[PDB]
Amino acid sequence: DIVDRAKMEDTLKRRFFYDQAFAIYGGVSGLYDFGPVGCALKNNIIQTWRQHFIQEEQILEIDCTMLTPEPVLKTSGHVDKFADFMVKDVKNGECFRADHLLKAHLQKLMSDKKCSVEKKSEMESVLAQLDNYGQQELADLFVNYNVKSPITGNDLSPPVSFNLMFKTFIGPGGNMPGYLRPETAQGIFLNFKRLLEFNQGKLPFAAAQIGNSFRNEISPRSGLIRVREFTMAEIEHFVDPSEKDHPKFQNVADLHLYLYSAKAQVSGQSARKMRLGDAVEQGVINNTVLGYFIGRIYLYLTKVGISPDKLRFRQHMENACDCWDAESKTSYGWIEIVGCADRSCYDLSCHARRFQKTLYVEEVVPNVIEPSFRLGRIMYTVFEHTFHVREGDEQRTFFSFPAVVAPFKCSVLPLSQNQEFMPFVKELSEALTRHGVSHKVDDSSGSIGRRYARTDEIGVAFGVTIDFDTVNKTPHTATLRDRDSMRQIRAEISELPSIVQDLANGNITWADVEARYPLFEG
Amino acid sequence: DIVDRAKMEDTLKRRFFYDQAFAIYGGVSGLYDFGPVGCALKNNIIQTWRQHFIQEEQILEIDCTMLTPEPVLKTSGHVDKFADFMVKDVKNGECFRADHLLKAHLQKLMSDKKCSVEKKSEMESVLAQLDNYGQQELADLFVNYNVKSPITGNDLSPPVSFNLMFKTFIGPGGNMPGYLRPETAQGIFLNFKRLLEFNQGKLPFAAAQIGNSFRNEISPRSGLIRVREFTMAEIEHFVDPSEKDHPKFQNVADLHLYLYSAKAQVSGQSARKMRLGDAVEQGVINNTVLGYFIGRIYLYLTKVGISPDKLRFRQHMENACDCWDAESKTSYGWIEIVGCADRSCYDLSCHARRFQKTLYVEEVVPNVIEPSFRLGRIMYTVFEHTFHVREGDEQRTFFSFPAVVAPFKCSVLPLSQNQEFMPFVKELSEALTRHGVSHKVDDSSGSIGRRYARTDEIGVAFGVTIDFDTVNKTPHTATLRDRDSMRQIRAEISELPSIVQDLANGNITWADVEARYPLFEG
Ligand SMILES: [Cl-]
Ligand SMILES: [Cl-]
Repeated sequence: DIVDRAKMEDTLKRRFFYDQAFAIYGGVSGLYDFGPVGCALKNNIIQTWRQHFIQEEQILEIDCTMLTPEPVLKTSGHVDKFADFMVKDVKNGECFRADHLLKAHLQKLMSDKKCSVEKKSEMESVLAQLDNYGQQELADLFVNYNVKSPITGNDLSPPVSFNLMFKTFIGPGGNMPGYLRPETAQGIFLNFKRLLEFNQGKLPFAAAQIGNSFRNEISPRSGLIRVREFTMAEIEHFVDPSEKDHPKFQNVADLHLYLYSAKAQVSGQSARKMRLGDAVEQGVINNTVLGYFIGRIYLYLTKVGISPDKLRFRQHMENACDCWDAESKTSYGWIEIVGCADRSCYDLSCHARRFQKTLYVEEVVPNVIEPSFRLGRIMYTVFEHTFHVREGDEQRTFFSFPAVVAPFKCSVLPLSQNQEFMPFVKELSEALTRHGVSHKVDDSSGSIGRRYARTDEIGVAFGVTIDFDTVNKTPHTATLRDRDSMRQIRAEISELPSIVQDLANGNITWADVEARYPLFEG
Repeated sequence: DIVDRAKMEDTLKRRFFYDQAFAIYGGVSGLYDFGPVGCALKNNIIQTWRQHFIQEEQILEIDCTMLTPEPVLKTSGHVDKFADFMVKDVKNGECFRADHLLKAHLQKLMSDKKCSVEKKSEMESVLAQLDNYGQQELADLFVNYNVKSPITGNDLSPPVSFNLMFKTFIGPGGNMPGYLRPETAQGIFLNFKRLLEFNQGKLPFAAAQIGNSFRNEISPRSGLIRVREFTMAEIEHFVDPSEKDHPKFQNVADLHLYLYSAKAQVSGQSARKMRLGDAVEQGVINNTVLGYFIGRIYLYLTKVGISPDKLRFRQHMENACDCWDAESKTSYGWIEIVGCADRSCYDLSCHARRFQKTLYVEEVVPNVIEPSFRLGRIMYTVFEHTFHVREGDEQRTFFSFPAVVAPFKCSVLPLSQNQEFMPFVKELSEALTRHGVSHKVDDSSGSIGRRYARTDEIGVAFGVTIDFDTVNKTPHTATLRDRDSMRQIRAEISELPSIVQDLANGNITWADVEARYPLFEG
């Protein structure tokens, strides 16, 4: 199935990729701190994103505030940037997510069988409408299914709407009640005119922003999946409805990805692998502008370490907007990691009322494709998809991060610290920085095998061990180790920077290296 | 004196470096949005910082949340992370900063002269104690100087303490009242043990965090100086009080910087330029650990574009902690851009109660040096110190950003878009990326001189113009222009990437280039 997450989490906590925020205070749900190793990974993911989108598409980056006054979020959704129905408990006051309790409790009596078959079908009919039940309706369903507090046990209260925005006051007194932005896309809209003027009024242009957003979750209890603070990457691509073709679609048309259309969901079909070019041809994917980004998102996700076999794109379906969500399969099931919405009528129209004056005195209300990246979930998906366990009964752990994402690409290992290795270590380190390869000198105590096990544990792609022979014999050669296979070669210490650079940047494979340079074993 | 800021601000707004947040709503004070050009600059500043500190000192980066519960900030300062005295107005309710009104009003009657000389001395005696007057005391001073609302005009209310933290509720209901972090340093303290364990319990180690902090200012009205949301870079360097020597101090001991000690302030002396090595020797700067960071901060600030002649380091003085603040001179006067505090008794002690077990069963309470960077103010300081005006009565504008900080380093200018230049433009762009030089192809309409004026306006360091001769004559050569001097050369289009790389990275000077490659003029 998925992954031994109990092991993975232990390694993630022990090596301090990330951990519970304010742990020495009991901790806060939905809040996490990222350690040195987690930051390196996060920064690499974000940097890879900047190269994949901002640099590639000439996107106009923006940096807006997280503090937003009330009036601004009233023209978007003081209700629907999001409010979840919340049921309280008339003692023990504990709050719950309505959709969650009803669903879980339905699955309880849905599978408890002195029960009926006609009830199964009834509860299925209800589950297929959960997300779209209004308030009353839901309250009735709570009473009609006798839903009580899961962990015992008192009766429940009519599900009331609960806004997921963090309230605050921007200033002295209380005349400017503000909100912590629940999403980054809105800041871009408010800046459409300045962005348009910056692009000289021309019209295909993309605007992006990488920052934190806040969602006041009722009861987050699923690790990095449901969190209250998270880093998000947003793109707002603006197109003239007339020219709905992307000139660069042919670069992606040939990809094969799993598509899970709305119609495939209505009629209980399965996710279907499909050529992206065919997808647009067959009409399952509306246009090539939407198609291009879907393929670029696919390329980015697989590049960062997500498995293609556990990656799908789900179109939603009457639950306005043509959205395809990049979903990854984890131990929590299929989670939405990247949203990509095609939108005719959008949220700039509400805000500003902007338009672009395409020549001849015509005001154009541009269509908008907005790919939104859940960076933390993307990061967590990499953990699960990349985590492996080695053979021995000292069941050792390692992450198979792509070199472009791993905390650092190379680890130099000199034998027990001697004034002897230093000049060689220093030269390797300096030469390694000159080829743009990240590294950390291992000044750690233990066997040469135990030290590599530690670096494997955090996913370091490569390793160079410097021994006495390296210092004292005259082709000065050290050994290069591959993380995944654990296989080693013996190359000249002055060429190593070049071949590690060529391995990180997929210019050559390990097989290529083992074909040019001698093998090594202990 | 300083700078024609009225002009600078116009250019900063017109080119959209940054602008007022929510402008189309009346705007919010202390909140600003950074445009495409501003982001490029900001990202470059931050990246230069990561290289200058994190990479150079092997600092352990961390990523903590901005949401902090009440109890955590109660062990730091529910009063003194900061509360400013605020005076309200018994009609027109307008709120004011007490320290501000009193000072401004004192300077009013301090310089209004049917007045006395003995009053001058009295008001000076008061001004030299402003920051340290308690609440009553201050209320009396308000009455005793008959301080009324500046912009008319009703009587004022006793100055009450006003916490500058943004209040919020982390969760459903209201049992976990939280705060938006006013500073980044605290998150590092709470993670001292995990950071210590990550450093294997050894003890000199530095921990850093780059993120946003929030300060609910009463009435911000000084551009990017006093803001409510800002990006901050924090370093927490932990040292054993026994080994208070930095092995790398000799790399900085030879710098010459202006030092403004506490004793020089008490006895109205002037800021004094001084060799950093001498400074530690003469005892003005306590130790070399503090000294090293002061010099590293100086190096960073000048590297990013701040003028050495308008940069000083001010030690404060009974207003616990040995702090030196990097201050820059602007049109607003001397502003604190980087704080650097040497602290014996710190804020981990309050939080956790951590310690490091230096061998032999001794628990060490480590001293902490914490350089904190106000990135936005640093950025603004660069604007003022770097902004210039060219000669002609079409008074043209340009920013002299260092190449390492400028939005992008190079601008390629082909003559009016022709299928002719494209292959040369494409090759230059691709070759330019291969040498790690940022660039943007100018697809703009206008004269070849007007187009460069536009790129100069945003501070682009270099420019390469491709003309017909470049395409049709057989040493294919284009012209390279220097931003500052406007001088040009004519080099082979395939060598240009190398020499632009060598100019950006201060490997060679423009004079060197003009000594190897032919000159050009129109
Ligand atoms: Cl996320
Ligand atoms: Cl700042």
